[PDB]
Amino acid sequence: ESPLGSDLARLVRIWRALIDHRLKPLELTQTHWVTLHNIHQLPPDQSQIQLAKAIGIEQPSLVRTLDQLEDKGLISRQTCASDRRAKRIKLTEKAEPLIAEMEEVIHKTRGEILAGISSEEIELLIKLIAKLEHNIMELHS
Amino acid sequence: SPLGSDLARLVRIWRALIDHRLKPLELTQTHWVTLHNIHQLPPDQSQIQLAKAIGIEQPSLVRTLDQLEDKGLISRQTCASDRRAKRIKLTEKAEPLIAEMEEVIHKTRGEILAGISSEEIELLIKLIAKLEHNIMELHS
DNA sequence: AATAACTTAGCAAGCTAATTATA
DNA sequence: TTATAATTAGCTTGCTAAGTTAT
Repeated sequence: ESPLGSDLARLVRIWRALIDHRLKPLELTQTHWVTLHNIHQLPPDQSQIQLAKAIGIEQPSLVRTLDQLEDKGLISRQTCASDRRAKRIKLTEKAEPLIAEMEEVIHKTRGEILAGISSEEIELLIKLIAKLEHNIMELHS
Repeated sequence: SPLGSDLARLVRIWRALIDHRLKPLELTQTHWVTLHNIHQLPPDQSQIQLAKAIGIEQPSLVRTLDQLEDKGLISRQTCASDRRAKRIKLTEKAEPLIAEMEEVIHKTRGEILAGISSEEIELLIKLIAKLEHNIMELHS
């Protein structure tokens, strides 16, 4: 038969290794990219919880990442006036310079990774991924 | 489309699931993958061989073996030809857990792949191998 | 002297449970 | 009271770099 579960596992692992590598010259990690990509793509002034839910990671995972970005002056936490419990995640000015460059390395690489795949074979793949994630999300209950 | 993170998230929950469906066997997905692989290779593998098979660095495999060894599920015997290496062999206590195990798996693999033409599968499996391919090249 | 197999130590980034402060 | 956002503390299992023994 076919070890598809571990084969995906291994795919993601090396895919990470690659992105991690193509970013090292920017002092960045895949894990940073994913968080930044997501801020720069949501209605500004998100709460962390919102952002977390967007990215698909529990809030603690997101905490560590924000902490790191904050110590590189790439993000800002400001307490939510309406809900003094929450925080507004906003990008800094120092951020847009790293983003342009970044989304390129990515873009560049996304192409290099998807070499030889009909945009249909892609959209299909993308369908199945969402479907698999679907079935699993159900057996959770 | 955020395909890189979407795969990331897929694997993560898929792991969570298998991890769960095994907890009653005291096992982890990570254990399954190592055991599945021994019970599928010419007996008397070196760890390095086994590692290369599984697709993990040798240290990763060290920790896992250590755990299986403290559950008496595997054996390390030093290679006579190369006193540097070790022969990984399953114990007798092992076959009982394996049958049960490969079932939970089998059972679940079916439940996970609900509604996918065996072609859509084989295709998926093609693309996976292809993506892994392109990446493995940009490594050089 | 160099390389190799396994081990060790410690980092990375997910996660769950538990704390703290505010609604 | 009770529940909710952000955090902290600690597990897991991958990694890489450095150590040990044997080739």
